[PDB]
Amino acid sequence: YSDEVLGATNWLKEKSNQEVFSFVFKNENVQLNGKDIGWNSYKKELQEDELKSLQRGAETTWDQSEDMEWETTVDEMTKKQVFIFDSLVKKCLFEVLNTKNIFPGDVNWFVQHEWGKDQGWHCHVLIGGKDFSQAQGKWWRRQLNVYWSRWLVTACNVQLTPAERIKLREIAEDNEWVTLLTYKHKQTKKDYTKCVLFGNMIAYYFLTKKKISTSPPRDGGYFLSSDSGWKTNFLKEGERHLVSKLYT
Ligand code: NI
Repeated sequence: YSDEVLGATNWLKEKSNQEVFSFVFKNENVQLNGKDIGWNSYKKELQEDELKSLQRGAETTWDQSEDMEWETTVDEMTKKQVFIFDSLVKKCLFEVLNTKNIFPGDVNWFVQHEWGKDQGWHCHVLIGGKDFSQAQGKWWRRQLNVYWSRWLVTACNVQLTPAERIKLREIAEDNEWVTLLTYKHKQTKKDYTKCVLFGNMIAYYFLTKKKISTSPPRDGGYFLSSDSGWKTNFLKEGERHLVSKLYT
């Protein structure tokens, strides 16, 4: 019952029923003119001050949440790419918040990097607050995908021609490398944005995942999480499970 675990549990419980959007930031493998662009081909560290600061936050979140009771053998390249994606995902969120003149402190958000059995690396984002309503979900997804595709092309470490960069930009947009949770539907039929409950989804689902400690990553595992209150960021896996247990 550390203050950190209690603090995280209370913070989430107060937001148990706050409706939020659910997004997934991802990428897909691309081959352009024989050039392979994989999930970890975005390793430029761009020298923009905010991005640098966000990347440092991801690094230290990893460092503080690392359990040294057990060894960790995640590839260095994998960690680096995840830290970079953490900074880029957040840059996208903050850019759209700016478009809407939304004060960051009026927003609840949660970010979790994972490795899916089929898709590999992806990043879940829950985000909402008083300035958010369900009808705005589609606009948010479209705007986030604009900034996501723009930053990915800037961060790509593969030498690309201008034609290739433009092609990559359009692929990341057209194939929706930012997805929005909707209710299940038919292809022809309308899709409706499906808001989720912030505290509940975090405590009962995202905090139940197993920590990735190897390369290749365990299917379904998580790398790294963070939130707008810096509450879950530094928690070790065992601490995360204690939060779920106390939340109930
Ligand atoms: Ni996932």
